[PDB]
Amino acid sequence: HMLSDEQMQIINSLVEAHHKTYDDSYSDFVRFRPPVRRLSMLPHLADLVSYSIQKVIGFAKMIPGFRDLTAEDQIALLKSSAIEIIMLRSNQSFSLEDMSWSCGGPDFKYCINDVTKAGHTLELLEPLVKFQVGLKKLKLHEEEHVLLMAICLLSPDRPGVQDHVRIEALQDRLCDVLQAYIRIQHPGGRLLYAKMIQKLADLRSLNEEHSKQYRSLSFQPEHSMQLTPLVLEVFGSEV
Amino acid sequence: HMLSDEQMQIINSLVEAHHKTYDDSYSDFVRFRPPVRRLSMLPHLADLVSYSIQKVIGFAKMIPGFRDLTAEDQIALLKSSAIEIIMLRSNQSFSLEDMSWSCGGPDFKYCINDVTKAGHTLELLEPLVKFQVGLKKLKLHEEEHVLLMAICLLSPDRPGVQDHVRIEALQDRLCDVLQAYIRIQHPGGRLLYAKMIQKLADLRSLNEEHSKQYRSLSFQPEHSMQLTPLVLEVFGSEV
Amino acid sequence: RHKILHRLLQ
Amino acid sequence: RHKILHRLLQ
Ligand SMILES: C=C1/C(=C\C=C2/CCC[C@]3(C)[C@@H](C(CCCC(C)(C)O)CCCC(C)(C)O)CC[C@@H]23)C[C@@H](O)C[C@@H]1O
Ligand SMILES: C=C1/C(=C\C=C2/CCC[C@]3(C)[C@@H](C(CCCC(C)(C)O)CCCC(C)(C)O)CC[C@@H]23)C[C@@H](O)C[C@@H]1O
Repeated sequence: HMLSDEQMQIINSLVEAHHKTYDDSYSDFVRFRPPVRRLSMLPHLADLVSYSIQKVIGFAKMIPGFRDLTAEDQIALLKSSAIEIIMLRSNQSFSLEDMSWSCGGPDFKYCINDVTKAGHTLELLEPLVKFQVGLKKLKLHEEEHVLLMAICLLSPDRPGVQDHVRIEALQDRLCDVLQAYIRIQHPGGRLLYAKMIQKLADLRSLNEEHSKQYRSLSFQPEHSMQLTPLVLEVFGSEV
Repeated sequence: HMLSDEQMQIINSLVEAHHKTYDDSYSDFVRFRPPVRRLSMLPHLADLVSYSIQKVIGFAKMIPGFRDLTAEDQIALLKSSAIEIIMLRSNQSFSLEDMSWSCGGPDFKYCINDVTKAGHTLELLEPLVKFQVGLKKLKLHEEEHVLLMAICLLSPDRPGVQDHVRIEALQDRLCDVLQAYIRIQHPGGRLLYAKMIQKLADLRSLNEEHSKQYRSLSFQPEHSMQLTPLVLEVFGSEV
Repeated sequence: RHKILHRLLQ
Repeated sequence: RHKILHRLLQ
């Protein structure tokens, strides 16, 4: 009927983490290679993603219990959960009014089409928007949003994962804090938790769709040379 | 006492090549990651160099006799001669008035110091300027400038080179056209040829100094992640 | 190897 | 291997 310290301290760490690794002004985006509307958006979006990965790694490093895992398991979790963490956090900039990520003047306002100029179709780009909408509508609290990202990152079901027993416990601790929170601090959210977990299953699918499309793109050297070393390494298979 | 067709046709190809691969307005530079004056210039200059390599490969592909070499020998020559070709061509933007490469407003006006913010010192950055000055003062014709780059690219003395006998003949054909040209079309340039060849020996040194400094930088992952795949690959040793 | 990813995780 | 450098040389 009331959250305990360890839990409350878990929420404080995660929220501070997201804050130290997510800017609501999107000021660093000018440092990226400029957008251009033949895979013309590829250079900008590669920098966007590569940037975000550094952020996700920053957030992860501060997820309680994560630094305790082995370098190998940390890397296995990041690599597999990375793309999804990026989709979850991107929701912050998503705009239901225009069905696009609004991160600045018309320049940094990424709509479904600018992603196509980055090597992606619409058949697979449709579920992303479908996902960004349902997630948005959940009007999550920063606490639940931040938790969901931490819960998603500690999914034991990741190819490459060793200590799937510990990683499993951690995720359970997090899922519990998310349930208690929603229960005591989130009025009207009785179905919520279950809706949030469902969102992770969707991420799996979007994750698998990206892998495929990225695989083709990364295989063509004229395109991969547009990617950044960090991306090439995080989405690469040389594990 | 007068150039022959094959020679004249060699000069026409090289000049057209340089033209199709060198812009005197430097308009594409806005596409690079913006400059910033902790290796703050590294992101911009990496894009500058990576860009230039694509250009050098474009020029090379059109050097007469080059496409006839084996993929392997083409790659061996590019990799080893790349950095030097970049220093030779950069001379076009060098400004003796301010001892810097002027490629745009204060933004793209790279002076000796902005390179330091890219992982380089002054002990080794001094010979580059010393070299850019002497070269500039030679007031080369576009024909001699273009030749020199072709002659430099066909230096048989490159680690990795197989057919060092053919590559050797090609370079000789080019050195001959450069001598005839200077002799019949370049009044007052009696010492020139010899001065130009000396410039290649200097490139060797600058080339060796870069290798070392780049090696350190590329070894530190926090820095290499700033480089581009093409650079990482051209200056890398995985031959 | 994961050169980059290793350095980043500190 | 030189993936990139190969594609570029056509
Ligand atoms: C990044 C962030 C932002 C937006 C996210 C976007 C818009 C551009 C395209 C992205 C990055 C989607 C892309 C991945 C593209 C990368 C690459 C290398 C070109 O395969 C989609 C792949 C998913 C589907 C299934 C649609 O193919 C996933 C999330 C989308 C801005 C800000 O919120 C920070 C956040 O941190
Ligand atoms: C490129 C071009 C231009 C300028 C060249 C420059 C200025 C910036 C720094 C450079 C690129 C020098 C650098 C190499 C830096 C790259 C890296 C990866 C950071 O190690 C110097 C290394 C040489 C010494 C010995 C000084 O250390 C070589 C030529 C210099 C502009 C235009 O002319 C096109 C040309 O095409």
